[PDB]
This record gives sequence, C-alpha cells and structure tokens, in this order.
Amino acid sequence: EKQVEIRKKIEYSMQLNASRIKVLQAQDDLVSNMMEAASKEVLNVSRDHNSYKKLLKGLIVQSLLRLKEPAVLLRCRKDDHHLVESVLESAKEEYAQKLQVHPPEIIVHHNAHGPSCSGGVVVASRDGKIVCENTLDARLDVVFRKKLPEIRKQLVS
Amino acid sequence: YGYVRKVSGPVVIADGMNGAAMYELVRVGHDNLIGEIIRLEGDSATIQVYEETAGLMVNDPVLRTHKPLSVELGPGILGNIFDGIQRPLKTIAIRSGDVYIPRGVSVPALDKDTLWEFQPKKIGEGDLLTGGDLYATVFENSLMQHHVALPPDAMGKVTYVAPAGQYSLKDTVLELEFQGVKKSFTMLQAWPVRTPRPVSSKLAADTPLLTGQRVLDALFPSVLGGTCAIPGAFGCGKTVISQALSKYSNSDTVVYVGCGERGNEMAEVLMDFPQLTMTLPDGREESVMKRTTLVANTSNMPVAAREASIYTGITIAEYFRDMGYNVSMMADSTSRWAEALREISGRLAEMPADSGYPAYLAARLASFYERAGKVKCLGGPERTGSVTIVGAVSPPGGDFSDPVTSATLSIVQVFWGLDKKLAQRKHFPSVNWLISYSKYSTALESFYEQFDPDFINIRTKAREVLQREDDLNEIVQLVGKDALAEGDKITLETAKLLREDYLAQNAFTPYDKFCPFYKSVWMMRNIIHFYNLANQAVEKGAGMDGQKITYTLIKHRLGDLFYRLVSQKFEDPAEGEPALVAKFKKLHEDLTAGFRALEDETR
Amino acid sequence: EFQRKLAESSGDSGANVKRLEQETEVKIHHLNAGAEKIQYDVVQMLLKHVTTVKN
Amino acid sequence: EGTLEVAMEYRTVTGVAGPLVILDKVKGPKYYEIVNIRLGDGTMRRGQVLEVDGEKAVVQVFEGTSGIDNKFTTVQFTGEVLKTPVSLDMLGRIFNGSGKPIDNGPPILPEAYLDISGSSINPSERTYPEEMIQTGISTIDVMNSIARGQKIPLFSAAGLPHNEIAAQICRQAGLVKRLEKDGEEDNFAIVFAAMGVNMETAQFFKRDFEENGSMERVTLFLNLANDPTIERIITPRIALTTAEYLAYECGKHVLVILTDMSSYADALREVSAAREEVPGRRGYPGYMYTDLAQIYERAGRIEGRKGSITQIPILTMPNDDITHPTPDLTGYITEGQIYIDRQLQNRQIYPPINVLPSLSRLMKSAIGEGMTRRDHSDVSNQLYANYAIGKDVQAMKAVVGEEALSSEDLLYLEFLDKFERKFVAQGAYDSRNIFQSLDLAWTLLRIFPRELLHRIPGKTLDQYYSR
Repeated sequence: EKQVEIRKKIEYSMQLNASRIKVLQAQDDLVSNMMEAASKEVLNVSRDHNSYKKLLKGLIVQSLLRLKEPAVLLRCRKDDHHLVESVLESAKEEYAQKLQVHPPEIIVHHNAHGPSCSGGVVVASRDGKIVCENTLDARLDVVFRKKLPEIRKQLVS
Repeated sequence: YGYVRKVSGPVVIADGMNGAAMYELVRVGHDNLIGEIIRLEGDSATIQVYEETAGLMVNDPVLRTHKPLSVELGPGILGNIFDGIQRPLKTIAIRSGDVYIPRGVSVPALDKDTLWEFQPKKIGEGDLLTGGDLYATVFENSLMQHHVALPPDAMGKVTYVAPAGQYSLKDTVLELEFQGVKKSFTMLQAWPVRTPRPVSSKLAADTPLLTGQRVLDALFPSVLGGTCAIPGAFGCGKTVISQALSKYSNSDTVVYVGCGERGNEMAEVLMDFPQLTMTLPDGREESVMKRTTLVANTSNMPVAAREASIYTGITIAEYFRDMGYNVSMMADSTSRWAEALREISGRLAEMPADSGYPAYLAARLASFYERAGKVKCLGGPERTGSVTIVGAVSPPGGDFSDPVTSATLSIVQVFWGLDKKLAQRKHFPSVNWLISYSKYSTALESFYEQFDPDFINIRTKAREVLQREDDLNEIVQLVGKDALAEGDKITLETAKLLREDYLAQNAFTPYDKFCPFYKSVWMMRNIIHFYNLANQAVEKGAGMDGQKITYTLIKHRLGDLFYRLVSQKFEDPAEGEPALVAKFKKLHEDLTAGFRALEDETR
Repeated sequence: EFQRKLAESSGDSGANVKRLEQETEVKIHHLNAGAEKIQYDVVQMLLKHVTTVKN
Repeated sequence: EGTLEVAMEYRTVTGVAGPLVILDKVKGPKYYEIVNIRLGDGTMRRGQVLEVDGEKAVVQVFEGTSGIDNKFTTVQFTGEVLKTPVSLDMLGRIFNGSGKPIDNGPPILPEAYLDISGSSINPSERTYPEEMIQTGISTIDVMNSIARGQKIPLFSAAGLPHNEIAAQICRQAGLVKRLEKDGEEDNFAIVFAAMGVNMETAQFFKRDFEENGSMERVTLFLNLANDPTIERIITPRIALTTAEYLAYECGKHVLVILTDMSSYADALREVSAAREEVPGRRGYPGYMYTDLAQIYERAGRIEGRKGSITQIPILTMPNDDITHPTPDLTGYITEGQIYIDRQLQNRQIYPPINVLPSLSRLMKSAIGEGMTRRDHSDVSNQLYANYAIGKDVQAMKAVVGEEALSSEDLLYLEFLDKFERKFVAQGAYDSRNIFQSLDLAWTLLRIFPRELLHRIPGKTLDQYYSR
C-alpha cells in the first residue's frame, strides 16, 4: 500500500510536470508567432524605395567603418541592385569623411535569392576571409535575442 | 597613451609604453582597472591587472600614472575594511546601493569630507620641524588617539600652522619652507607600498607579548615587535589565537590582514569583531573596532592582489609604529601568498625552482618579515613603537619540507607549531610542545627575573618533565608501565597533570578566556613544587618501602591536593590578583604540608 | 478498507487531473490574450531597433 | 544602446590543435568573447576565447574539434561573455552541460541574461552561516554539522557510495530550529550539477529525484563522461549562476551538489596542457587554486536578501589520498571536510563517514542553546576524544595482546565497537532527529564513568548523565 500511494504521488507529480511543460511550450509557441510576425514586418519594410535607400547607405557605411579594410567586395540581392548601384560612391565619400583615409576600392556578380536576403548587404573583404553580414534577417534574431527578456517582462499577463 | 596588445589571464602586455618604469601603476581599458607593471621587453610592458580581465579589447587605451603602488594614510584608517588595493568596502557598499563590488570602482581610500578635530602640539611660527616630527594629535575615536606626523621626506621652517578646530583632509594644516622654497601639507600622506618606512634605529626587544593563552605566554613566549608563525589551523589557531591576539593582548592596536581565506570565515570575523567589547583600557569597555583594521581579500579575489594586501597591511603597521603604539599584525595569508607567487611566476614564464615555487620566495618572505621589530621613531619628541608579525603557514598536513615552511622557519624567531594529532584529540590550544621553539627566551631574561626570580628554573623543570615523558612513551609502547619505577611513575603523573591542566585552555569560559601571567606562573610553580616534593619523598624510602608504595600513598591518602592541583585552572581571574595569589599560596602551603605529613609516619 | 482507499485515491487523482487541465487551459487563454494584445507594439519596437543605424 | 552591429564572421582558422582552434588576422578580438563556429557540414559549435594576442586569438571549442578545416570553418565573434538565460521556470528541468535543455521541452524564456562568474560580493555585506540544516545522517548532525551557507565537500575515493549519501542528503535536508521546521521558500530548490559521471550515476540521481517527489523543485545540469570534456569546465559555473539567480534575486534557499570535482581538475589539466603553460603540482595548472576559489566562494547568505546558497561539492581522490593537489586546495578553501574511508566500507557500514578526519569550521555557530541542546558541543568533543584515544588503545592492543589491556582500555574498545556499529550506521532511507541522535550519543558516552568524562562539564553532566 505504501508503494502504491508513493507511485500515485509520483504519477501526480508527473502529470503536474506535463501540464507545466505544456504551458511553457505554448509560451514558446507564442514567442515563435511573435518572431514570425516580426519577420513578416521586416519583409514588408523592403517595399519602400526612398528611405530604403537611406537605410541601405547607413548599413553600408556602418559595415565599411566596422571592417576598416582597404578593399571590400559588397554583395547585394539582384532585386534592389539598382538602389545599391545608385548609392555607390556616396558611401565611399561618407567613409572617407569619417577619417582621413583614401576611399575604399569597393567591388559589387552573384546575389542570393530574395527571401534569403530580404534586404541588407554583405560586405566582406578580399578573398572573403572576413565577412560582415548586415542582412535585415541578420539584424533580426540579434535584436530579438537581446530584447527577449524585455519581451517576457512585457508578457506579464 | 598606450594600448593593449595581449590579454592572457591577469597578465596583459601593452605596447607603446616606452618610458614606463617597473612597478609604475597603470590604468587599463575604458573601465579603468588598476594595474602594476611586472616586466618589460621594449616598447611593451607586462601588467598585472588586480581585477578580472574579461572584456579587454585590442588597442584599448592604457594610461600610465608614474606612481608605484601606494596606500593613502591618515585619520580614519583605524576601524575600516579595505580591499587589497585599499578600497573602503563599507564606503562602496553605502555609496552604491548595489550589494556587489562593481568592476573598476574608483573610490578614495579615505573619506575627504569628514570633519576631524585638530589639536596642534604647541608648534610656533618660524620654528624648525623635520621628517616624522609629531606636530598635532587627532582623536580618531575615544581610547585611541591618532598623532599626525610629517612625512619622512619632508623638512622646513614652520611658516604657518593651522589653529585648533575642526578640519577636513582637503585643508592645509601645516606649511613648511626649506631651501628657499615652500611646501604644503595636509592630513593625508601617500606612501609606496614597498620601501618600508624609515626608522631612526632598530632596537632589541625586551617586553614580552604576554598573550592571553597560557601555553604561548609561558612555554614559547614572544616579544613585542617579535616574529611568530602558526600553521594557520582552523578551530584552534586562526580563530582562538587571533581572538587572543586581538582582544586579549597588550598590543596597542591590531591589523588583521588575513587574505586568501574562506569568505564565510571572513564574514564571521567581520560580524563578530564589531561587538567585541574587550576591556582594553583599565576600566572601559570600548569595542575593539575602534582599535583594529581589516585588509580582507577573500580567496576568490584576483590572484595578483595577495602581495598587495600583504604589503599594504605591513605598511599600515609601520604608520602606527611611527606614531608610537605597539601594533601587532596578524596574517592568515602567506599560505595563499606562495600560491599567488607560483601563479604569477608561471604565467610570466619564469623558470621554477625546488618544488615549483619561484626561486626568490625566500627573498620576498624576508623582505616582508624583516619589517618587524621595535624601532626608535623619527622626529621629535623621542618615541618608540613596535610591529609584530604573527603570520600563517600551511596547515599541519605537510611536513616542514614545504618550501614556504622552510623559508618561514629560516627567518621566523618563534614557531607555535600546532600539531594535527592534538586537534584530533580535541586539545584546543593544540601547540605541540616538542616541536615548537622560541629564540627569544634569552632576551626575556630580565623580565622573567624581575617578575619572579625562580620562574626560569621551574620552566626548565617543566620542559625536562615533558621531554622525559615523551621519551619514555616509546618504551611504554613496547613494554608497558609494569617496569616503571617510582621516579618514572611520578614524572608521568606530573606530565599528565601538566598536559590536561596547564597546557589546555577552553577559551569559551571565564576560567580560560584569558589567563594572566601571574596565574600561569603560579600554576607552573605549584605543579613543579608538587613534582619535586613527590620525587624527594619517593627518594627518601622511609618505612622500608618508599618508592612506588609512597607514590600510591600520596595518590590515595594525599589525593585531595592532587585534585585541587588539577582543578586550579578554574581560579576565576575576575576575583583579582590579590585573591587568586592568596588562594594559590594557600594551596602551595597545603602541598608543603603534604610529603612532610606523609613522611611523618614514615609512609 | 484498502479497496475504499484505492478508490478514493483514484477519484482524487482524477479530480486533480481535471483541475490541472482546467488551470492549463486558463493559462493558455491568458497567454494568448496577452500576446494578441501586445504583438503589434512588440513588432513595432523590434522593427524600430532593427531599422536604425548610427554613423 | 543606440544601434547594433551584426557579429563579424571569419574563416582564418590557421591552427587547430586538440581542443583549441587558433584564429588569425582578426581585429577587435574581445577576451572571453563567446564565438559561434559553423563548420563546412553546417553544424554549429560554440567556443570561447582563452587568449588574445595582437591580431591572433586562441579559441577553445566546447563541443570538440572533430571537423575544423582551414578553408571552410567559419567563426563568428558574438562580442560578449557567456550569459546563461535564467527564469523561475528553470526549476524542475534537466539540462545538458552548456545549458541546452534535454527534457524534450522548449528552451528557457529568459527573465534576464546574467554573465557567468557573477559579480563579486563585497565582504562587508556577507553574514556568517546562522541557521543549521538537519542532514539526517547522525554522524554529520552530531559532529561536523552543516549551517546554511556552508561549503562542505564530501571527500571520497573510487567505489565508495558518495553518490548514495549525496542523494540521501538531498532527500533528507531540512531546517532544525526548535524542531518547528508549507515552506516553499524553505524548500531547498536543489540544483544538481554532474560533471564526468557514468551514465548509471546520472540515471540513479534522476530516478531518486523523480521518486522523492522533488521533480518540480530540483534542477539538473549534466555533463556525462561521453559528453565533450570542455563543457565540464563550464557546467559548474552555469549551475552556480543559476543558483545565485534563484537564491539572491528570488529569495529561495538553494542547495548545490557539484559532483566529481576531480573531473573538473581533469578539464583544467587538459586545457592547461593544450596551451603549453607552466605546470604546477603533478602537472596541474598553477592557477588551479584560483579556479577552485572562484567555483567555491560563490555560496553564502547575503545580508540584503532573504536567500542563501549552500553547496556540497563531492570530491574523488585519485589514489585515495589527501596530498593530491585538488583535494588539498579544496580543503584549503572550503570550510569543511567530510571523509569517507575505505576501511569502513570494507567493514560494511553503509555510511562509511570516518568521524575523526571530519571537520566543520562553522560548527560552533550552527549549534547552540537557541537551536540545539546545550550539551551538543560537549557531547561531540567527548565522543571525538574517546574514539581517538580508543583507536590508539586498539592500535596498542594489536601488538601487546588483548590480555595486556587495562579496564579503561576494554571500556575504550567497547566504546569503539558500539560507536562504529550502533551510532555511525544508519538506514539508507531512515533519518535521525537531532535530539534522537544526541540521545544515542549520550547512551554511547554513558559507558564510561563520570570521572573519565573530562571534556563534558558537570553542569551538563547533572542534566544528562542519568536521564
């Protein structure tokens, strides 16, 4: 009888653990829904064509300043390639303004498919040894990772 | 100025140093971590970081300071808790509400805004003053006055001395003019952590320590300004001896610098000493926090901070000795310090020596210990003060072949060698009386002679009895007490009585909390007199038997005196010397009645 | 007595299981409601952080 | 805070020796920066930066180095130190070595990321272990007791049942104050961290925790022997960080069982050897003391919070000794030492705890008239003395013969027999109340006459010598 009641208590504990695990899994599922919605919004952001160019210029400036390399080779999606080709030397001028350095000899070819890119640029350096992945999908999942505690704090009830 | 190149553990190599002298403290990174130079190879210089090095970049700026490791002195240094790099811990805990110690905190070692009372020592305008002269006294707290002295590297004529009143360390309390130029002085005094403070001349100590514990104060004494070494044992040792040296010692102040020890033990010490109402004055119950100071650096603290903690502790000892007090510094460190040297030496890729310790371990331990000794102070008035170094050694689990142990015993004058076997048997003071020694037994001759002109002989007799018992213990372990004669039997009886009555002490009760010298010497004289009289009686051989028959006669028909002897340890010191002395004199008279009354009927 | 005790234990276990299921359903409903309420603000904050560059 | 930067990705893996990959031509390399390694096959490992020098940087890899190529192996600098996510949901779950959940559940939703090797506690803010926890085992309760916030490492050798007694302590640990102590905060919320454990031991601990009804309370971080070696040098740090968050920032008393610290010294040895550093004793790294201090000094009550952390790191001596560097340093740092002797196991006593080598520095604080019988210290100090002197007597009688022994010698031998048999031995599932343990100890003591009881004071004798 003692071991029967002990096994019954163990079964009750296992049921409680299963219930709490189901609750936690539903929480994670809601977080995944949040991530999917954020990805959809990020994809929708690519529809713009005027502030989108400014954002691309800012991204390329940030990446080139982070590498601080003599010769990068930027890679951009075939879609909106015209925007990158248009911004062109503006980024080089901005970088040369940032510090007293000769303008980088950028090179722009192969492009990854749209959904893989979803905006943003990959800059890298000659021989591809050092790679900077400033894709919009890459900026996301880092902001998400950092802000996740704030997300849980927002999910009080 | 300079920038980081390499970051491995706590060793950082920063290029661009060029003219960066050795041990010139540098500040590393945006977080501004303290740090001392340890090696140079050209434009780059190795640095010890004294803090966690996680998160250092490459080309992260490093700023030089041109100043070696320095501790800030002055009023309020007493009764505080400082990190190894001398950060006020309570100040950090209050100023920042966070309970943690944040990385790279920059807090002054001493508060620069507290108002302190100033009492100039009759120094007139146009007078001549010199290094270490004692121009003003400040009452840091009741029952502990703090004299203020000029730094040893200062001199000049007194153009302006501040009047008596409330002052803060930011104010200039004194002005001097020398060699055609003038200099100012505040109540602060920065001093390099190494390069010990100057002394007019050293002296040979004569006053004993007279600590609370009976074994230490009687068998293996230490002099004020002496040098000791206990094997850092727990339950005993690091706790009971520390308490005796802190709250029940004649040293005018205490400096506990135990670093590289357990955090729970440090918290217990730092929470128990706040109350600690020791009767240091004649009729006052002032807490010893107005008398001591902690330089605690736990084990988890950075490895490079151990040497800094030890040297700051000994430097603080020097400031007080210079004022005039007889400071006594206790270091639960020097067991973790050797480990710190091994860590830094190995990381610096130094060639190891015997047993892997750096070859210069003896040199460092000497440069630390040899800063002890009573010293005639600098400046006017004439004055005298001392520093005592009761350090720690590896626990009694390793033989004396340990390089740290051999290095200590090659320098230390008094060895309170605690034995683990006594700790198993729960003998709490735990000093092994066969292996301990005190080279100060010759200098204390005058004090022993003046206190009691017959103590030396009774001490030698007690030593002989203990040695004889330890000698024939091996023989008994083979044959047994069957062959033991009258002399051997009485010697073992007296040795057992001495071991359980004299050499033990509970220290958790008023019977053995603090045994004054008079009570201890009276116990010794009583026991030795009993031994001598019993030996004479058994040598008389009256009644045709004498001998062991007389021994049984005195152990049975005269055993009340024996019980009073073994219970003499319970004479309450609170009753006062005129009462305990009378009680012991009466017990001595009763003992003299025995072995004469026992000889009356010829056994 | 033993049969009654085991029957009562089985009934109590069933009641506890039902209570756990009801509490789980309530918790899932609460979490879904909160996520639906705060999703747009969360996504707006995320996009604002993603779509900004300094220098 | 303003804008972020996506982590750089490199390919210049110019050197791979053992558990270390040596990157090159890197810029802005943080120290202890956590890196992500994507191999040619596409699997992702995670590593740490042990050393930064010029443009180079040496990276150890947790999951091993079985596939790195100088051409395809991509490494990415996250630019931050390790941060294990923590939440109240972390209770009642079982994890891998590095924190990945292995309970088939979802990953932790973090309340916050707390950097490993958490911020140092200013000693001016700690408090000495005040309350005592009842260990159930009588030998621990009567001598070598354990107070909340203590660091008691169980010293054992290969084959001894250290895991069994650890599980018994986990099942039996509880408060003692006036025998009065729901207590959900009083529930010890055990955090169990196993490093280098045979799979049988892990299954045993899992089953014991499940059976004891604590599955909603305990937490398991496992680094099995077959699991990569390097993760053993991170698992206890993760466990201690989780314990710190569960205790200090959540107000729960927390108990920690680090298992096989020698399996951590082995990881230290492997890492140090792989870096060609100067060795120490027996070839162990010269800074093993610093690492052991960092891993032990993270337990103890804190003044500003109602929580507490009490850890019981069990240890395995290599050749059943103490001079070995790891048990030696652990004895130096930790405030206690419980000794399990092969001699007792050979005599078939389930708790083989040798009460003579045992020691607890904070024993004098846990006991007292306010929470224990007034005679506890006397009782312990007398049993210890009689056992030690009786052992000496038995050693003497081993050569002089049983006939040469005296009446006191026979009393001491009988005391030894009944102490090692009736007192030390205890049921594998039966506890002993502290007062019941003291009653048993008094029964053991009352063998000797009142005269021989030198340590016990007469005041406690009058109230207890008869009972």
